[PDB]
Amino acid sequence: TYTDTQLLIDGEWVDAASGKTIDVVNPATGKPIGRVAHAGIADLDRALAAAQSGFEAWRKVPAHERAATMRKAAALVRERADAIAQLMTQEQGKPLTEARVEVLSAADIIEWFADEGRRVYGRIVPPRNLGAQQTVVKEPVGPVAAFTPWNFPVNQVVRKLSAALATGCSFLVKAPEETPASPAALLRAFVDAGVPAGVIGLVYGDPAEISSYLIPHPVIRKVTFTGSTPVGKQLASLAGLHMKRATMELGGHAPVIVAEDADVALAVKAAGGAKFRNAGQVCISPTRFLVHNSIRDEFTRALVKHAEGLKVGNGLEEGTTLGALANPRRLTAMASVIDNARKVGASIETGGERIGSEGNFFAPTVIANVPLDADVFNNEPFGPVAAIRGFDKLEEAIAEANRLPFGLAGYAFTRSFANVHLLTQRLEVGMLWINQPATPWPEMPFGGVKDSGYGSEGGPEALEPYLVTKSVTVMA
Amino acid sequence: TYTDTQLLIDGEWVDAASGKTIDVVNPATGKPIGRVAHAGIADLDRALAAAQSGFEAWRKVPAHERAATMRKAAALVRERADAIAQLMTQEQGKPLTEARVEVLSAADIIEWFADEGRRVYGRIVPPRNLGAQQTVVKEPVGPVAAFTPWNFPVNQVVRKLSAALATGCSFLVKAPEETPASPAALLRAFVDAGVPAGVIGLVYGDPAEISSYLIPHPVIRKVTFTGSTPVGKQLASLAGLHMKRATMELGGHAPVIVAEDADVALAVKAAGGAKFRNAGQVCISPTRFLVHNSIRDEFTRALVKHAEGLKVGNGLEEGTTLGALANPRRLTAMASVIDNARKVGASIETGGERIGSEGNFFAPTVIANVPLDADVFNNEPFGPVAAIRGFDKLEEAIAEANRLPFGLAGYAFTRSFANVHLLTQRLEVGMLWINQPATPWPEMPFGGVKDSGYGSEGGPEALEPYLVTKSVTVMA
Amino acid sequence: TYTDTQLLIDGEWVDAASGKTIDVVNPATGKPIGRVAHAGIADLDRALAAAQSGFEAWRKVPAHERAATMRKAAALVRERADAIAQLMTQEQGKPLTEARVEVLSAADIIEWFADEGRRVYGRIVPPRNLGAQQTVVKEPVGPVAAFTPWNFPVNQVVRKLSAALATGCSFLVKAPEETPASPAALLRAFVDAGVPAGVIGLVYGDPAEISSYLIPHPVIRKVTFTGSTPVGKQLASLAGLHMKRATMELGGHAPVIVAEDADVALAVKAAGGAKFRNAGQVCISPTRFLVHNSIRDEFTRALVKHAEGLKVGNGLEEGTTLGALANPRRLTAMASVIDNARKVGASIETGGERIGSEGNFFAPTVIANVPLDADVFNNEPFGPVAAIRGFDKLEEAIAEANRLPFGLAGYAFTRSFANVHLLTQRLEVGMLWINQPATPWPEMPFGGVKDSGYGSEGGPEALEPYLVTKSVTVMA
Amino acid sequence: TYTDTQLLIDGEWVDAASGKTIDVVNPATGKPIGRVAHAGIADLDRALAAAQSGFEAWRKVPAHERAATMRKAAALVRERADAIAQLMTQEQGKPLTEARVEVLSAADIIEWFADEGRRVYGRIVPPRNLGAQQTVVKEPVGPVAAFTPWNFPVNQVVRKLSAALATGCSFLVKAPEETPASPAALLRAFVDAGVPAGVIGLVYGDPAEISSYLIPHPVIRKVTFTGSTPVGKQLASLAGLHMKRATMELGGHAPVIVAEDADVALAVKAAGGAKFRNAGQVCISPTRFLVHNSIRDEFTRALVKHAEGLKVGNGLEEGTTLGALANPRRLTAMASVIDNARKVGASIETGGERIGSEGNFFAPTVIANVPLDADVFNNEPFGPVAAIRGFDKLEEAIAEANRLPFGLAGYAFTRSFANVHLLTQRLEVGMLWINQPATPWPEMPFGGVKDSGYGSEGGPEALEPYLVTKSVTVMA
Ligand SMILES: NC(=O)c1ccc[n+]([C@@H]2O[C@H](COP(=O)([O-])OP(=O)(O)OC[C@H]3O[C@@H](n4cnc5c(N)ncnc54)[C@H](O)[C@@H]3O)[C@@H](O)[C@H]2O)c1
Ligand SMILES: NC(=O)c1ccc[n+]([C@@H]2O[C@H](COP(=O)([O-])OP(=O)(O)OC[C@H]3O[C@@H](n4cnc5c(N)ncnc54)[C@H](O)[C@@H]3O)[C@@H](O)[C@H]2O)c1
Ligand SMILES: NC(=O)c1ccc[n+]([C@@H]2O[C@H](COP(=O)([O-])OP(=O)(O)OC[C@H]3O[C@@H](n4cnc5c(N)ncnc54)[C@H](O)[C@@H]3O)[C@@H](O)[C@H]2O)c1
Repeated sequence: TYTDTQLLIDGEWVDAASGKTIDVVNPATGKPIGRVAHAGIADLDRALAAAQSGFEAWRKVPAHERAATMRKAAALVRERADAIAQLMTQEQGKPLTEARVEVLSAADIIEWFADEGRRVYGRIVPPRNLGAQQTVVKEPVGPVAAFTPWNFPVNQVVRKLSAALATGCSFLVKAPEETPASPAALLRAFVDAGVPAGVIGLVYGDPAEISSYLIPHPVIRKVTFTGSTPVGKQLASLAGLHMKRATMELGGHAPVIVAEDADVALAVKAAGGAKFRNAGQVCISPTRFLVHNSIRDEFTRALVKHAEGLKVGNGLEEGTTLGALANPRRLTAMASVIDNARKVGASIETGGERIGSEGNFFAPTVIANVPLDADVFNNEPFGPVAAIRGFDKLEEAIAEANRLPFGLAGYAFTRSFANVHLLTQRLEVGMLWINQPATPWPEMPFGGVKDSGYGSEGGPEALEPYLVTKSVTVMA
Repeated sequence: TYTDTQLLIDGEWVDAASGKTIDVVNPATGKPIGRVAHAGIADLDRALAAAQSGFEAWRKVPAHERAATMRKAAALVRERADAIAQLMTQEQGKPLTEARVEVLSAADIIEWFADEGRRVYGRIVPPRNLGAQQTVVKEPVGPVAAFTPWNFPVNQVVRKLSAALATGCSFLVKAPEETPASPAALLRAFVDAGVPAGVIGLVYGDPAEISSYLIPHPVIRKVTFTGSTPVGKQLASLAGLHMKRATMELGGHAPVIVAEDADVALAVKAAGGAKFRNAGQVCISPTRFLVHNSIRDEFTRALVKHAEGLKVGNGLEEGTTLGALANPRRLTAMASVIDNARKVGASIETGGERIGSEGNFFAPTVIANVPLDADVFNNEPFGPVAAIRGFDKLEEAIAEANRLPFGLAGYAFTRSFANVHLLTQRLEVGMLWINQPATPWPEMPFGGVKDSGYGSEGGPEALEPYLVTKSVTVMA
Repeated sequence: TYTDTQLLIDGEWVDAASGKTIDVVNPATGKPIGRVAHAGIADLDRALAAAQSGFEAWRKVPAHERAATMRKAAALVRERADAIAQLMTQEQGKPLTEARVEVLSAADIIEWFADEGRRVYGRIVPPRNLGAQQTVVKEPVGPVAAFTPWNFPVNQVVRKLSAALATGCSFLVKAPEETPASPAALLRAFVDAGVPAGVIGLVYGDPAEISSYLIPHPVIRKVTFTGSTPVGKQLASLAGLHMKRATMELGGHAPVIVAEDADVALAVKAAGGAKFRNAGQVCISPTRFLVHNSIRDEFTRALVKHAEGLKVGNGLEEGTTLGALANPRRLTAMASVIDNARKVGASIETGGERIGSEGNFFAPTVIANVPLDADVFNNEPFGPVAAIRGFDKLEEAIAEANRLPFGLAGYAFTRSFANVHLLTQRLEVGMLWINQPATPWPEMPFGGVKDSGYGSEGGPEALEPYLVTKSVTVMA
Repeated sequence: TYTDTQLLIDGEWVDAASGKTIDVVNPATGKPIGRVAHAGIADLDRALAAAQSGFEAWRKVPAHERAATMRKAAALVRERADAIAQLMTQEQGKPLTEARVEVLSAADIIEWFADEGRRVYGRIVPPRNLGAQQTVVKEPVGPVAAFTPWNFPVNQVVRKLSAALATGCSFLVKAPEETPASPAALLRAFVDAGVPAGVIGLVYGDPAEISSYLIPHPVIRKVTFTGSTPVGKQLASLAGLHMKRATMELGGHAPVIVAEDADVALAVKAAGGAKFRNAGQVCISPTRFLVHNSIRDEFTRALVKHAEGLKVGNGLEEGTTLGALANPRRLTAMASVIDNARKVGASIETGGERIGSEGNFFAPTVIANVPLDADVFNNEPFGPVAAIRGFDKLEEAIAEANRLPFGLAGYAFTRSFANVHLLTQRLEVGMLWINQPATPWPEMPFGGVKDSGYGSEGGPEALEPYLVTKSVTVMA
């Protein structure tokens, strides 16, 4: 079973006024599975009016009641994990097992943020005149416009949504048209748990028309976007033209520094498993594997065997560990990346081709002998491709790791305290994981530097983009 | 005695490569008093190269050394405050007494920030696996491009500068061409204190050309602007287009709520004093006086008396209490404001005219019976004009206070806990002062919401726009 | 139904090795209702060995798993609220309605602390040498010995227990022999939710023998006591002799300052309702009512009518709003207080006598015209007695409020911001509530100054007594 | 040149009312060099009355003024450091170079704490009812009684003093009778800087009589002791009996773990240097050297060489690197320690004897082959003796490090992240230094666990024992 998806406006699942829809396809087969409403300006207007009202209601609900309502929604998400996972796999491609992991980690996210909303603390400042009380109070910024991508349909919504609700803002999101049902189910849990009419809204349609209307509108006080660097720059540019608060999680290009002293088997297992997660369609996916020359050959061979062990297929079939890529553009993007690697003299150690003629299946691929000018070492591939290059000195791996304008995630494998410390200071990334894969828990900051954007989506720092800070000084 | 001004590039005071200069005029006379170097692109390229290596040097100086160096700069600023104040008064117009208070408080600000840099703390998070250490590390974002205006030539540079230096960033500021000598004496204190070559740079010239070149440049990792709403929109847009971190301190339109239970004498002395500070040329200048009908007329007469007691004249005369406006565009703007007020049926209770035919002298002015559609009640006057309206109910005054897209400062006068609490929760401002004038100590956040911008320039919060936050997890 | 109570040692409900028990009485009738095991030194030894083991296990369980186990126990407490309330009312005396409130607020407490255990943050300090990492880590102190009283049998356990478990300490408590079943049910929820063997223990017996053995024993690293000031001083003295960490919540003697501008009806309702809560057997119960002379007579008369409206009786019978006092000593203590008031010239405005000849029923009592040397104005009465005295100047009410060595809770009623501010600065109390009764939520600090003891039992400060702080500096 | 010492009471240097004095002797010669006033009860009563009104004055001085005054004191301490150091060396014995470093670092400590007092922040908590403001306010606890020992006559006073003054407390210290002039010059700097009359007081006499009188006295709200474990037990017991807040910094017995992968030359230079600092008369002096068997013998020989290179002599000679021990009871104690070591079969590798027959000179000593039952491996030697033992496995060394009831400082030498992480989580100490000697900067917490005491004397945590925390909730 796969369901058609509607807009959520003012507590009501509704069609667009025009009645227009967009078709949704299963990327494992290319076959239509359902449809989603395509919003016009008139539905956005109704959504903006409701977000204004929702904001006025939700800001007045004490943090401990907001928190309990969020926790109920999380319990519902958790109760419905199987059904939501099933929707997600059909629209997006990832294996059922990975979809369930994402839905459960959404529940965990909502819960931590629920509790953090109760710890949005002001402060009292020792005063220069004891007749006066000097305070700093924190309040919600106002209605949020959010724009989220298809690669983790639920999780890319839930951090933003959980942050907005915990601070007491209202929230209007344009979820992905290619993966609409799983996020709509996430929103439905919040409605079912008691979040009032107007506090949350959900639209789909033409992304550029929606973001062009929403971002400049006087109801919206904060914009949040997760996506590509080039669309991020257009949106941050418009947000600045209209003096809106904005945060952005954009491309990454994660380096992986496997040092001379690394546990090599651990590196292959950790960084290899993390590469093929969601078929590499992850903003923090390990991409540029910088491997000390003493162990490069051993690493490369073991990474190749890891890729060869993956079972490619429809994400509903058990045994599947690597599903369809999410859409046909991702297939074309992979061929372009592979063609360019071969042209510039790199070696395809395994994979490198489409599998079959139906759906978006690409083989897990490992590329070695990669020169610095290959597309795979410069543009974010966002697909099931690891690129390996050797180095002799740790300092040259670190310079390579910082060479690109991306800087989101970084990985390393090493045993010495001095190398940890050096990597910690020197690597230009938002997030660094050593001797393990990415474990991006809600309590941990999650955000970029440079072209990867700005603003955190974890920790207490995740509430700051949704808050205004007010200095209040009262003389008795 | 007034001094020509040069660029500060790589530890040296230098002319522009071209030899071009711009004339500086005394706004009390219209007469040339000196000139400032006019940078072109070649000078900016040298400033940027120096800023890069400066960032690389300064980020390695431990915090406690950076603090001690900053405190040395502060002590020199304190000692030279009267000679710096004489420069400021000549180029900008404010009375000497105000200029001294500005410069002495610059020293106070440097000291607080020097100490704050020793408290940029990371976090250790209780881990999900006890075999890993999860930390949150803070580090300087990089070279900063700062753009500052003429109203507080020193003070608008000093918080930005101190924040940059306390975090380990390097700093390149374009200070105002019409008030260049006093900001250059501020940077000189720092050079004399031992801030190394390239860590600070100062340039002057064509604002648009410089900002268009600096903001997109790869060296600049962060932008900070203080000035008008419409210019900040243009710059935050450019900054968005090149994915640069940006803070913005923009227009205000500060309401004053004088409640039924207010002490009227206090309200006039506090808010009337604050209105005519630097001739209203202040982003936090009280502008819209909303006075409870029971005391509207009594307040209006007392504010009229306050304004008629100011002594208008050259700021170098020590008894001068209202100097010349900073520049001729400010006279033009006061004429338009008063003209519209008269045309919409408001009453000019005092002032309303230029004084003399030389310099930029405008009389301190009070406007009563002001309709909500008057320019003075919608656009930021930025000059020595107060606008008075009545109200019956506190909640009508709060709604008027929140009508405008501006939201920087607010003031109120009241004695009940209930009113204090209400004004605290409901007024859409970044800073609220109750029963006293503005006291923006460095330890207190200072920043806007809505069209007034974003980012704070006081408190620990002042450092965050200059920091990047990095999640580090290391499995042992 | 009322059940006999056993010791909890190493995951097992067990009898004492001697087989000794103590009888439990219903204070509403004087009739035996059950019994509780009476521990000897040999059972304590087995308890201390298990706490050592429990500490070694529980310290290794990640904060997010500890947190989920605590939340389950809270859900169980909440599921069993009726059954636990019933036990409590029979052993302790309070009305069923109030017992249910306490059990539910216990669940709320456990939950907030569960979440706070995940936010025991270390920090990273900017280093004096960048080659070195300077960190501050937080770890559990070790096994706790706790000693809790009969007045809120569950709540006096739950803050201490929740704090210890959230930090990762083990916990051994000696609960009250006169009210053992309700706390034992609280502990049983934690066993049922999965807290491992040894992490929690529960003993009863002779309090002085237990605290004399536990406090000096090398397994115990932290002592916590809630009780009387004189027993607190003996226990803190012994804890210091053995260099143990100790916190103490001791007597209060709460002032209530009803100022000239008070809402009088609000004062009677808030402070009057709070006085007769748990029949005044509360460490923060409003006791010394300092009332401005203009409204003293009106206040006194309305407080008298509030007391006269209470329905005294068995706590299981519906309609009951004031139950039996908890034990016969409390009845004797009340007569002594009333006899002394009459002897020193005060007036008994209502109540003042035992009701009936069975059980521990005392009438709700209001005393006026109280001189400063009455026992009720010096010793903590801990019973259903309010004592009223007038004042003319707010400064003399404040001096009276600070006259005694107690300082736990304080109350006031006033409308002006200046009075709030003055009271906030000047009143020597741990907790001050204005214009409302006590709402001691888990997120709020709860602790004394002076003879009322030290250490907080709310907020993040509640974890600090259960934590050690370790500076770690590692040179690369 | 050495100066007799007086009491500091109410802004005046005075004799005891009685005229009694105590002789002060130079420990390098046994010869009188001056005398110190010997307070009786009447002097203490005047000190306490002054401390009370001092507390009332100082708590009203805004933080920023208190800071500026403290910084002035710091500057005077810096300027006078060499004259203060000459006093210290004569009365206490340490080399002049060490005495200068102690006094210069006292100035650094005052400065950090002065700034920290401006950051004693309260909290605003998100309320359960939006009509109330819930705040957490911090305020000084009250007059402090401080008791300090002879080992760092200045430095043991300065953190306590600075913490007291930064929070708004008044401070009355009993400094050591055997080293009285240098602490009195520290208090003089503060008097000269403008700390008002009564805010500080200094007394000398009979330690027991003074502590027995001060600790129970109603004026004293807080006690702080640094000294021996057995004396601190006696004082923390007395403090408990009168319900006074207490902090305690007591004995240490610092392990040094030299791991298999350690740099031996670094370990000897860092830990060997630290052992013979102030002749081992330091609560954090490395004592139990636990060295991996592969390098035990090499470490032992190198430490022997380090010790034989010290230059023993009068501390006034600038080339002296090990001075006389502070007092004759310290010789007696070194003789007992060495004697027991010999009797239990340990080997004296170097030193082991008194040098000369005048003064308190004891040779730098290294003991190897030390059994676990030797006095030197159980009791704090507090003198110039290192005790060496081997180990095979890191976890046996950790268990030995944790065997003793002491837990102040620890040291280790190792290069692997795994070992660093393990030592961090498992070593029962308050401070751990890895690959370097002790660097206890004021910004870092400094305090023990178990028998070494409680309370921190660095970091923000240093202020908490001098603060009370007050929950304030005000319903509007
Ligand atoms: N950071 C991330 O997690 C993330 C997510 C999705 C895609 N991407 C990057 O971009 C590529 C995405 O490919 P794509 O084919 O989806 O192309 P795209 O660049 O057109 O899409 C980027 C995202 O922005 C949205 N979008 C596009 N134009 C928009 C507008 N004008 N207003 C609002 N939203 C708009 C899309 O719905 C999509 O989710 C990937 O290869 C990857 O490198 C990154
Ligand atoms: N504290 C403040 O926030 C502040 C300060 C000065 C002016 N203003 C506002 O601006 C109004 C008009 O000011 P004005 O007469 O200086 O005119 P303006 O708006 O042309 O200039 C405003 C400021 O921005 C700068 N600026 C202008 N264009 C720029 C560009 N392209 N790049 C970089 N910097 C640029 C100027 O150097 C000046 O300091 C004032 O009346 C007031 O409302 C606000
Ligand atoms: N930094 C420290 O923590 C520190 C400092 C000095 C001594 N000690 C320990 O104490 C041992 C012996 O020291 P000692 O020879 O000075 O003998 P001691 O134990 O008699 O004195 C220790 C300190 O406590 C003080 N003191 C003693 N009785 C007191 C009382 N009743 N009230 C108040 N203060 C009192 C002394 O003035 C002295 O400063 C040392 O060898 C060492 O183990 C520790």
